[PDB]
Amino acid sequence: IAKRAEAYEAEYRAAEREQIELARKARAEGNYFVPHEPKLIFVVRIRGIN
Amino acid sequence: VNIIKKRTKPFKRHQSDRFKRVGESWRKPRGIDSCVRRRFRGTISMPKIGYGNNKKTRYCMPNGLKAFLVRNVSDVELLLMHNKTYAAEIAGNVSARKRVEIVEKARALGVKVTNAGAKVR
Amino acid sequence: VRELIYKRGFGKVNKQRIPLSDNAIIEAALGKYSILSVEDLIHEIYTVGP
Amino acid sequence: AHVQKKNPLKNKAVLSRLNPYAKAYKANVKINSEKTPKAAGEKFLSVLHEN
RNA sequence: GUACGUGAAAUUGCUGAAAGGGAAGCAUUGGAAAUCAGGUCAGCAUCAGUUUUCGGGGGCGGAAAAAGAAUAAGGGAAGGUGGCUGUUUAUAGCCCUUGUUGUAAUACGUCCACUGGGGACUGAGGACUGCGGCUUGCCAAGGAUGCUGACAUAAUGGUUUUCAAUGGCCCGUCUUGAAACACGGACCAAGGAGUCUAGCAUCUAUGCGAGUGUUUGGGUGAUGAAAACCCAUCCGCGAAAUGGUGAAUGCAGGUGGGAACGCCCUUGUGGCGUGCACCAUCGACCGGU
RNA sequence: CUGCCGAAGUUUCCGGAUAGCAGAAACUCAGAUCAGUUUUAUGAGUAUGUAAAAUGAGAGUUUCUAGUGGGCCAUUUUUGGUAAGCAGAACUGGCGAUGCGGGAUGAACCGAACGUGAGGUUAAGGUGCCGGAAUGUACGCUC
RNA sequence: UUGAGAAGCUCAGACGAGUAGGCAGGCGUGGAGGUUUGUGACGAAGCCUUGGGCGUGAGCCUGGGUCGAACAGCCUCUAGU
Repeated sequence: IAKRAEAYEAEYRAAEREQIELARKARAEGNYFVPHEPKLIFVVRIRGIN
Repeated sequence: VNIIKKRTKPFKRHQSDRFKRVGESWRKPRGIDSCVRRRFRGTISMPKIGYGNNKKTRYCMPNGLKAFLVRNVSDVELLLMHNKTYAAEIAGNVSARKRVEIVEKARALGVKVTNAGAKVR
Repeated sequence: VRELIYKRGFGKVNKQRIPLSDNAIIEAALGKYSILSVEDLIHEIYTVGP
Repeated sequence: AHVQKKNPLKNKAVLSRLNPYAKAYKANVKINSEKTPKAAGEKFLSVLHEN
């Protein structure tokens, strides 16, 4: 479990760094890098049952 | 586990105060327009099972003992093993002579008596 | 995602709202999919795994 | 079992139970070390400061 | 004390206590006064749960903030300064671009399994199990303990009356989508409305079971004999149907699913055998079996 | 006296049955089917109907036995209109069986749906005083 | 570990308006059979009470007073409840 958690956290950091480098290179090149479209959504119900 | 009471007031019947012919004993209002039945603003409360008390402390006196009605000495000996759970309560129709026998025997068994001083003094 | 599962995370076990208080609860209910701990459950939700 | 729910985000002992990895995390890390390479395309700056 | 057992309520007089500025009753929370039961009530600490409120430190992100400052180029001018209304840094300066100081800082966004305080509420459970941490043990790790006080000639918890603040439309009946009308209600006590019986049906229980049902009657019953106990002959319903006749062809028939059981071996699964009830299927036998 | 479950509020045929909604009894079914839902595909006219992934939930029948068969209000489409009202449908909503916060007060407005409590935080509406909460901050308009 | 009134004990989660309707468990009253070595003139029943206690409730128990001859718990039966 410790090794899996270490792998997952390293994956999160690598993905965050990768997205930031990808944006920086496009900005330096003058090009546009679209981010990945989110796969996960969190939905909160704000209105009651009436 | 102290004795906790969810409520101390009784549940008086609606309009029992205005009319003497209407006793204070709780009666479920059957009128389909009874404002108190509908639980409007400021209305008096109605008995609910949620008002029920903790099963562990239910039926227990403030001292933590449950009252057990006792008619003669034989009932007192029945409380030999439950003196930390039960308190003897001498019946109203038990005469003065039997009360002194009940109280004295209860003292020997170490059993609390709820009304030990009645008709005995 | 991590704070929701740690603080407000409850699992449906035997149709019962059992809190995610131990890793064995998640392992017993999601070990068939190799989700052994809370961090594995967080990883599956966050990355939207299979 | 589990008479009371303890929050790992507040109870360190419960977090250690759930995650046998939090003891070695090191959240704060020098990543922008050495020098900061200002990376801003001149084309990008022109369109940004355009109109 | 015959206005005679017990002596309720409505209601009345009296005394006591209290309230009262065009209603009252009531509910909630406490105060006061009176009165009851008779361990109680506090302060702090260390923790657990929920929560609120202040800070500190540090990552990362964006124009890898924008500025800005300091310092080198060039450009432009003004809401024109010194100078002389007009002009171009001089005896004020400003704007634009670039370099530099730079990896500047800061703000904002985000993160810390980073951290320091203040406040409130809660303490369920009740030998030991478990998951963990530090090292047999110890622990903030499957729910509060520890250290003291004070006080019982009172505090707490009540109860009664009353006040304060807040809320509170008269009950039932009827009508309508719904109200409101409208009808009943001066007050109290006592009485006062789904009952017994015959039939039918359902369901449950009980006894027996191809049977079943003693109580028309008889026998019998000394202690209440209208009970209980016993049962000859009949009869009721059922066991045979169909419109006079009147039923295993075929383990009282095969196929599939199926309760339950058995044997197995990839053993679990799945295979094979047996297969109640019940339901679809081919089949019969009597005028339903 | 307390507790639990809990409608219909109306089709479809001649006041009755059928069905619907609610329960009970007895079955089979979890390598299964459902859904007041959305996608995908097919055609056909932004919608339609038909079929086949997402999400959720264990999903099915049989018997038999209660109660119900109204209305009111509102939106939208549409049919006509008329000094102007409105009149006629359809549509699903809200009430109806239901308290509570707010709207000074209220059958139809805004929130919200109910065991007994302690704490925390909000919705709608609010923060001069009555009245709990800023005689707050910033920019205007108005006599 | 004693916690088998198995009709008992224990663990866990969810839920809580409610008319018509459906279902369940309880409180109380007169009388009957059984039972409590039951209560009682040293005071039954009843009544009264700003006494106490129990139950969500129907209701129950008890102190004090008055009172003067009978009454109750439990299990079942019954109803002019």
